[PDB]
Amino acid sequence: GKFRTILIAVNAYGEVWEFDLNKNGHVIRRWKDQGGVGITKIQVGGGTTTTCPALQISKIKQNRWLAVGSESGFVNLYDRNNAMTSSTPTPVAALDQLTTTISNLQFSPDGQILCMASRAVKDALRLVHLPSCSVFSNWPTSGTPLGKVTSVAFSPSGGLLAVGNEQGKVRLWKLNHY
Amino acid sequence: DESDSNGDINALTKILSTTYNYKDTLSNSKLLPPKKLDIVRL
Amino acid sequence: EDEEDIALEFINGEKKDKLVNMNSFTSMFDNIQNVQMDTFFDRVMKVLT
Amino acid sequence: SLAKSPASTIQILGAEKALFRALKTKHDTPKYGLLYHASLVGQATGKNKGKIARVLAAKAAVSLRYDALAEDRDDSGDIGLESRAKVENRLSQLEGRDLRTT
Amino acid sequence: VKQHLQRETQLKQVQQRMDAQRELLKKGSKKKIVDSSGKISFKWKKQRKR
Amino acid sequence: SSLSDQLAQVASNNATVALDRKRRQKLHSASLIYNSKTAATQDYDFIFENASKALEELSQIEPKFAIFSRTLFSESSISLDRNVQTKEEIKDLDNAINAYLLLASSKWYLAPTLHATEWLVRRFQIHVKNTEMLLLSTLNYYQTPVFKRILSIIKLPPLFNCLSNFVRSEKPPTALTMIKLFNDMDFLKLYTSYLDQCIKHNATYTNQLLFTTCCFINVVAFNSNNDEKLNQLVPILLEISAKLLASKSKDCQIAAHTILVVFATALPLKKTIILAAMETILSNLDAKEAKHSALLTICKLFQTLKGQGNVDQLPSKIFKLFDSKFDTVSILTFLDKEDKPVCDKFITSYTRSIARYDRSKLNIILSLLKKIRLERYEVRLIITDLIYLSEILEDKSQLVELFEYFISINEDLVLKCLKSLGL
Amino acid sequence: PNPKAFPLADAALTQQILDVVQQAANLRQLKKGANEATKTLNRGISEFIIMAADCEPIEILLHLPLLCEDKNVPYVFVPSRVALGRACGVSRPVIAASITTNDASAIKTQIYAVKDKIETLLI
Repeated sequence: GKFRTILIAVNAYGEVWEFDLNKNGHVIRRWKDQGGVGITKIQVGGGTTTTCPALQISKIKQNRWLAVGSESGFVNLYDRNNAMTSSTPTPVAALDQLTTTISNLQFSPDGQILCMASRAVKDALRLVHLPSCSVFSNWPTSGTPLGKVTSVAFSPSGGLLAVGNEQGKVRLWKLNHY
Repeated sequence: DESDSNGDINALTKILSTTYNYKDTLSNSKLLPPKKLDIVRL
Repeated sequence: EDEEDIALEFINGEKKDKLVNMNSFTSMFDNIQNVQMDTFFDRVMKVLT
Repeated sequence: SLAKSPASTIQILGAEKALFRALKTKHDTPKYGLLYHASLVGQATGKNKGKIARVLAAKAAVSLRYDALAEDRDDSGDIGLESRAKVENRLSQLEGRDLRTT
Repeated sequence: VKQHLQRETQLKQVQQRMDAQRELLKKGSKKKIVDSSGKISFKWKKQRKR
Repeated sequence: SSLSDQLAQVASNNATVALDRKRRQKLHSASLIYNSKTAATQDYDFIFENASKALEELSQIEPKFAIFSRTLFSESSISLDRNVQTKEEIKDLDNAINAYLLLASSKWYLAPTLHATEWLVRRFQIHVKNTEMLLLSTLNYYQTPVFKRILSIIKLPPLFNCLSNFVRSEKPPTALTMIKLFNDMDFLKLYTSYLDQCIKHNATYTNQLLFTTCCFINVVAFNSNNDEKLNQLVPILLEISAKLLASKSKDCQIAAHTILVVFATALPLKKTIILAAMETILSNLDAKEAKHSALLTICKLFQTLKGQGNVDQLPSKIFKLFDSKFDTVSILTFLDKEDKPVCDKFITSYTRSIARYDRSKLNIILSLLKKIRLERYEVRLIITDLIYLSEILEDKSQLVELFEYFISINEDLVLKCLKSLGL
Repeated sequence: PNPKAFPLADAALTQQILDVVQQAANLRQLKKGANEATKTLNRGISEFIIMAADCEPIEILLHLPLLCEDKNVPYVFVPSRVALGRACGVSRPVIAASITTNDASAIKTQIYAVKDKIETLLI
């Protein structure tokens, strides 16, 4: 029955603050992302979070994967266990298959799949296997009616991935391993 | 000629003579193989 | 605790494996001249790792 | 001065004559100059000799400079040695790329 | 000396405009805008070339 | 079918019967060391006397050419023709050639060897009648002018179209082209036939083994895309692995170690396959370099092994055999080595087998745990097994110390296990 | 961190730089890499010079400030080469870069403000 919320905020330049919220807002820890000049989005995944919100305080876990998606198209993937304990960390991997501006970082509830998606051009989404930190290479091909993706949503249990593009349509895919 | 009637050496030969599928299936090991998705559009 | 939580612990305790990709072996065709095959095995191991 | 100059020069530094003639009459520039007799190029073969001349020239710029200015020198040729490793690798991989069909 | 320097600036302009044309040729996702005094210019979409 | 088709068929059959003076000049001119004009002038007597001398020096250097001197280089072997002896004799003589080529594949860096095979090539027309085995045996040599000459001479059988476009080039073929070659499959089948023959004659060596294993490695490399093709390429490389294991040469077993590690890391396999592989590797493990290499390979095999029960107890006979080959001292030495290759799943299955089987080397168990770092789930599994042994086996101070170690390090998971089962 | 580059910016001035260079390269008025900066400096077209204070070794661009001193052009360092790369808009570490001259840019005011800042620091 005891936990704590840690806000993790990110100024564009590449400086990441980490406040807690139980006690009124103090700066628990501050560090500099390696590189990442134009930084636009941040997400965490693997435990529980606002994308896989748990059910009861017994179901709350501690999160493992940190993603910093930055404007030129880059993603730096971070392992919490040693990023926090080094306090000037090193990226665990860099994903730059994408080429345009980064808009959506999300994870599957497990934290096994990192879904990244840009927003400046059609066909701009890819999924990444973790902890390999390797982009998948049989999806999505040139016959995937994606369109300009703007919102990335997994579902908690069923295993669906719903992706929503600009032309006004979401689309479903179901993953089988789930 | 033939007559069929401490570690051996023919274990591999025999087991590959038996099995018909090597990229395992029965598992569903609650883990996701790299570089290949099992995805169905809906 | 619960069975899905065990599975989550399984995923968490899983660690990453440096995979193989189609052109990660030519340097041995390069240094295949007169080197000891034990050293060759060492080479393949460290190319994987 | 020699480290003061950039890479493309150290590539082209010999055949400045043909270079300037090509420039002032719009033909196509030379490529080797003095670094011909470098042993690396001396095993390269043709268009490969050109590409290896280019890459070797760049690495030569790096090594030249580091030997030239560094306040604290080991005199052991470490940068040059690893550079030679680099260009050796680039060479043999380029060589292995054959251009025909099989 | 005076005609040196003026020929110099003229050639600078020629070279600058001609490299603008080269860039026009090379690669990317260009955009042509007619700036207010009536002068053409080109802007590239935000895109990291691989 | 076309008339010219059938006639081309007949020519391919009859390409060697020195029908006419012109075709005799051509055939007899095709040869290795000499240039064409001389290779047309000179005579059988010259060739043979020099060749017999070459056999003499080669038998001096390696004494097992002697029977070849007995038969393949007799004054009769001057007299005899090939193109009229009957088919039984032909299969006989081909068997003899295969023996000679197997042996001679090892010493190609010698002008005497060059001259001996020259006599063969101009007298028996090996460069048209036993090309498959000739090229295979010499294949590990492809930067050298000897491979140049031999390629240039020989009409290449359909399985070598790469070299066919390389016939009389200026520069040696490249490993990229050779890897295309081996990436073809039926050629691999032929190569495996060749290596089985070579192993069963037990005349293998460093250059050939290194080359061929690197080639298989790059085959699974370029095949890593379409898991199907691997789903059908598994057998070939596994049987060659086993047959290399069959040898008594530590080189062969560690080559098998290599090919296994690469194939296993390039495909997710079945636990049964993996454990059988480890079993045979161990069963023919003899040398100490082989010991070290096999340890690394087994560790990697388990670590890449993924599925339900990745930490199951090692089967009985397998476990006893493994302990017999590697008593615990070797294991602790490899572990406290500073390389630290991830081997925790192997460690854990080892410990579970020890507890379920031995029940005595618990202090070795705790030492291993104090020596290597583990992960939560298998820690829970080991603790659960220890709880079983506490509830069944008589209480042991070593078991108590194990629980104490867990209490010092991660008592709370122990508490969770107790609440799952017990007070 | 390297005691060899003398003028090294802060986080604020680093931010200002890396922004101006984004918009510059977005126009393609920026030239990349140490060799090309060297060319431009000798061309006398180099508006000014950014360097990366985390290139190993550092000499391989340490040479340039010689040219900069000689030709009276501003030069600054920024502390992260991967930053400078993903800023200027390529796929690699970029130890150096230089902004060129074009009065028809929509960015003259920014470029002079920044070079005012770097002059302020350097002097």
